[PDB]
Amino acid sequence: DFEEIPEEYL
Amino acid sequence: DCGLRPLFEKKSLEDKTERELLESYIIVEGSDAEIGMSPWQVMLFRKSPQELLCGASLISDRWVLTAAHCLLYPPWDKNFTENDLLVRIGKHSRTRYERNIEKISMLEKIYIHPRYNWRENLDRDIALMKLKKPVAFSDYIHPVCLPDRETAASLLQAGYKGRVTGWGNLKEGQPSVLQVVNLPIVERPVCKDSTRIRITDNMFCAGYKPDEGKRGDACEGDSGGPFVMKSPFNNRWYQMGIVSWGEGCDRDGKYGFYTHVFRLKKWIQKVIDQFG
Ligand SMILES: CCCCNc1cc(C)nc2nc(Nc3cc(Cl)ccc3C)nn12
Repeated sequence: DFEEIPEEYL
Repeated sequence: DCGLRPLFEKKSLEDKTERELLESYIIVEGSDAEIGMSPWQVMLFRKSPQELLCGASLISDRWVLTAAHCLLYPPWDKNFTENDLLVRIGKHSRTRYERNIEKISMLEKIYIHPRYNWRENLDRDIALMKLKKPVAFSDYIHPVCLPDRETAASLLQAGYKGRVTGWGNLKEGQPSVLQVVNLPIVERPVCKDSTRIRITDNMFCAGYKPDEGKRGDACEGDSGGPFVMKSPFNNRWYQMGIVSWGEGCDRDGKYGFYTHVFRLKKWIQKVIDQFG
């Protein structure tokens, strides 16, 4: 249930 | 400037349980942490699927300390590399992207102790992680100190209490926010007599005896996290251990085992100055 982290880090 | 928290020591404010630690210098059953109470706490986050891997700690603007078994453990086919992970610093909430507060960093290189013993008892369960670029410190991000021989000698004693933090399991549901618990260091003999596992000098155990009434322990998800103590000499926080392993969580007659950070400091220095 983790919140989407910015794609800039992925 | 390590070990002095922006929201506490630097403002001369005490957190609600540090007095318990100082008074002894003669996560299961823990409580919610206060904001900025452990600015060195790091979360190891897996990219795909998005998930919490382990705890870790910030020891400088470029390095993170954690347990080797969080990255490499052949028995469960666990073998992560730089690009499989993300390091999240300055957090409080386990699942939310705390915008404007936390910092997410990429890894440049992972260093596992050459003699880490995953085959038998997790001896030398320690690893360093070099971030791609320095993290800027703030009210919620600040490194913890590594012990010097003297500090280690006077604080690492049976009866003395340390503090463990983590987002791991609350029972052998996960917490909403960082949890904290203060535990007493246990005499080597008692540690040895509580398990079948061969215990080495690079470990120490902590927890309350079944008769002491109080309880608490680390659990799955907490591994790699810091066991810290506050020095009564210079008021700074020092990381004395790394959450390593335990047989179950908060079981009576059982204790958590931690990697003895000072015993491996030579390797830590070696890796740091030889690589940045
Ligand atoms: C030497 C074998 C120990 C078996 N228990 C294990 C095995 C492995 C691989 N990883 C493990 N991580 C943990 N977490 C942990 C740490 C403490 Cl401080 C207390 C209770 C637990 C849960 N326990 N644990």
